[PDB]
Amino acid sequence: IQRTPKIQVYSRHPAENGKSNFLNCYVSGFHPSDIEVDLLKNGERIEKVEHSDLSFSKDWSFYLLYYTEFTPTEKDEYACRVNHVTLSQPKIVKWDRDM
Amino acid sequence: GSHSMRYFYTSVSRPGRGEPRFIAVGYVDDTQFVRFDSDAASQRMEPRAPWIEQEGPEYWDRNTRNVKAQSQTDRVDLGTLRGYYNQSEAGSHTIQMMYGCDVGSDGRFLRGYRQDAYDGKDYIALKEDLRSWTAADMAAQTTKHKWEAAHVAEQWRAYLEGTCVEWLRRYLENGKETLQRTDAPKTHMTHHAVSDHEATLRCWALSFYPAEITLTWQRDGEDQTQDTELVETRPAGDGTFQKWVAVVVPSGQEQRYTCHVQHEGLPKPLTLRW
Amino acid sequence: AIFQSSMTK
Repeated sequence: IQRTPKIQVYSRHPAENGKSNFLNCYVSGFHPSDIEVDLLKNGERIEKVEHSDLSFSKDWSFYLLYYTEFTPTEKDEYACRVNHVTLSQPKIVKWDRDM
Repeated sequence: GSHSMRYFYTSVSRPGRGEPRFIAVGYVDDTQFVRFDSDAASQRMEPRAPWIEQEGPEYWDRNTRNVKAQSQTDRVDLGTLRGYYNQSEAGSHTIQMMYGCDVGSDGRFLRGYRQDAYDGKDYIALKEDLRSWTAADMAAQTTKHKWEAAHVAEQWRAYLEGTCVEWLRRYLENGKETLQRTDAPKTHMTHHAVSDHEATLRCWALSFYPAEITLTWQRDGEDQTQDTELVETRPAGDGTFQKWVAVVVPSGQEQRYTCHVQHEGLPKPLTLRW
Repeated sequence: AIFQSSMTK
């Protein structure tokens, strides 16, 4: 079976320009586990990105946390790019500090 | 209150070249404490919580040999189940297993469980009495008979009611500074005008542990679900969790609405008002 | 600590 990923993009701490924080991309409810996830800064891929150990929910659907240290600003745009077999095209989800 | 120890395994065949990806994670309640990833350099069971690092080399040797042994079982089973289902060797397939035990507040056995899946669907599971198996289909039924002829369930029961509970008590004691501590949710509410007439109120729960939480909007004392949104609980990345719930309301009427937060870390539920 | 056996399916 195949399940399309849910995607949340969010900072570990309340976002404040000029203050170091962690940018999270939380992908879940997907299957199979094969998945490509990148964090983007103004369209470019961030290199030093970590992720958690693959795990899963009650319905066997997988979940992962991708994250990187970063410093919010006014002009810098951040996003999470997720590619999965269920997606006809890589999905790009822009970070929204209010969510 | 009650606690649990759980392990999650995932194996994924790779027909292009080489052997399956195997990943194991162990939790006590909502805290990950060990991991093994076949793609990792160590090829060891690795620590992921400070309180497990005190275990001696023996602990690490046993657990490492055993997860590796289990990864090899998964490799075999991937091949067998491909056969049971008459599938081509060109396809990648997945086996997952979650097992664990629960204890109560007094540290007494509460329940045990061990279920597995193939390609994201139930395959075989241990019944609640830990004596027999539930097979989801005729492939699993083939396994069930074989396992009942070998009394696999007995070893699982002996572990789930015995070994599993004992180590769970041990970890809970060694890591009591964190494992037996609740972090209540830190709450607050934000107000996003959508127009001159409507606004979205968002109720935040942050930095809480454990992950289980109830967030509800009330309007004049009664629960509301219309015009509400409720994101999945998510990891902050530091061991704690986050969640929020929101409602669209008519501007000026904000004070009618209350957010209600239930959590183990809260002796009495919280109610927030704008 | 993890479960020690691993009968095949």
